[PDB]
Amino acid sequence: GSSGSSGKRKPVIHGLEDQKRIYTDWANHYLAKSGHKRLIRDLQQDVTDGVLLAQIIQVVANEKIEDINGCPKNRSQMIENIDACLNFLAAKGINIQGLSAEEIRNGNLKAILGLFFSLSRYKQQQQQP
Repeated sequence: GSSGSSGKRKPVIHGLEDQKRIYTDWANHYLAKSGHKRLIRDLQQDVTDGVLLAQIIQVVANEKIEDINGCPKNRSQMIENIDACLNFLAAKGINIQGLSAEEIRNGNLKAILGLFFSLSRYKQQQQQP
């Protein structure tokens, strides 16, 4: 459950744990908009298979990733998923260096956060005539 309205804006910090949310909403938007009932409950558990993760990228980016397993079963299979997303983003001009598909699969905040921290960038600053 995520809220979204136009109220008062004040200076406040969003610790690592706090960020996990901010991003969740940023993504969920791309999911719901595309008629996606299901939502992102645990950002750390929303990018462990790469499935739900790509469901957003392919949207915000408006592209399809054929390098996506689709149905992860093995501990490694899931990797390919997240991996494909990382390589797909890099080509778009998103700095992925430093991340680690493995870390993301485990649910390491520091990781997941880093992903949604760079991804959003790609979109931001997008003004075409």
